[PDB]
Formats: sequence, structure tokens, C-alpha cells
Amino acid sequence: VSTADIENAAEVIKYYNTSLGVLKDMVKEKDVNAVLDYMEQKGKTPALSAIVPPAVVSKDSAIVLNPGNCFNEETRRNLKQNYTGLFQARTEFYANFDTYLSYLKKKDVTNAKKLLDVNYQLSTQMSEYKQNIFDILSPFTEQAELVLLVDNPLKAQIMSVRKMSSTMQSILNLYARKHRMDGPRIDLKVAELTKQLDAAKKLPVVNGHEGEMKSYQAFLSQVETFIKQVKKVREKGEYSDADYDMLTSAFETSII
Repeated sequence: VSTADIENAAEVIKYYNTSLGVLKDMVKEKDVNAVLDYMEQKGKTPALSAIVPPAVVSKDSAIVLNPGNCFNEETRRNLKQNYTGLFQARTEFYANFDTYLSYLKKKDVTNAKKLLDVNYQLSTQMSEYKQNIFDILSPFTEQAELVLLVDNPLKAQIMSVRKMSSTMQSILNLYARKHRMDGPRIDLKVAELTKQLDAAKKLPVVNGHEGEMKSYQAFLSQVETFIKQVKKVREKGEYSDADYDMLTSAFETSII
């Protein structure tokens, strides 16, 4: 591991961290759910008390649209394509909301319903582009970690926490798709999480890191609790915010 390797690896992780924040901001799943819920309700009643969450201005678009040469050209292309597609779908989704309200003002329920249906599809697309970006990055961030943790006696444990935390967040982001739940996809990701947890459970005790070992095994126990909760929620027939918040809370406690 040279200084060039280290810089490269840092740049990869930098881009991931910026991406995590940007995608959190650009697809706020509960806000998107809220927009769609208001659209549905406004077609039934005036829904006079509602204030739908406004679309925040894009931050760090200069960074995410310009992935560096720490990624290969194909990767750079695919990242740019997915971000570009995301920003376009999001623009449309929010433009369409305004137009929808104007069709309703004109009593044009027929055209309003069609624009609602288009927005359900744009919501799914936004979420797909977001997950696509994480999926693209995953192999490269794993390589970057190996460089940065090369001399760290807890590299395997550290990497397992980072990997499983990403998988839990991916499951949360799917679960939040209230209007178009992909049950089998959630099950697939729970099976990935389970494989990660099985791998983690094989790791040895590292001598002289008594606190870190305790911390790590508490995390593993919480991951197992999370897996079991997601399975129980998957036996139910509809999304609920209570279930989402239970799961997100289970996640947050694991990373404390």
C-alpha cells in the first residue's frame, strides 16, 4: 500500500460519503410518500390542513455529477447517467405535482388521475436510480476500505459493520416505498444481510480490543433483531409508518 493507493481509496470513500448525503436529501422517501398521499387525498377532499414538504434545492451536484478518475471510465459514465436520470425524474415529479393541482382546480379528474399514476412511476424510478448508485459504488468502496484499513487489526470487523449498515439502510429505503412495495426484493436483501451476518459470526476474537469486541458483538445481536423484525413486518399486508419507524429505530440503535 503506497501513498497513491491511499489517496485513490480516500477519493472513492469521499465520493461515497457525498453520495450518501445527496441521495438522502434527493430521495427523502417519507416526503415523497407524503406528496403522493396528499395528491391522492386532494382528489377526494380539500385536505385543508395539509402542508406537503417542499423539494429542497440540490446540494453537491458538482461533486456527484463529476466522479473522479479513482473510478474507471465505465463507472464514471454509469454514475453520471444515474444521477442525471435521478435529477430529471425528481424535476418532473415536482413539476407534475403543480400541474396535477391545476387539473383538479379545473375539475379534470381524468387527467389528474393520469398525472398521479405518472408520479407513482417517477417515485419508483427515483428510488431505483438511488439504489443503482449504491450498487455501482459497493465493489469499489470495499476495495478502498481494504487499502485504508490495511494495518488495522479490526479491519474485518470494521468492514462488516460498514457493509451491514449499508444493507440495513437499503432495506429501509425499499420498505419505505408505501405505494409500490417490492416484497420479494426486501426478502432478497434480508437474505443478503443474513449471509453478511453469518460471515460476521465466523470472525475470530481479536485479542487486546475488549471494548471493541463487546461493541461489535452488541451490533451483531442488533442486526439479528433487525432481520427478525423485517421478517415479521413482511408477514403483514401493508406498509405502516409505525413499522418503518420501528425498523429505522432498530437500525439507529445498532450503530450507536
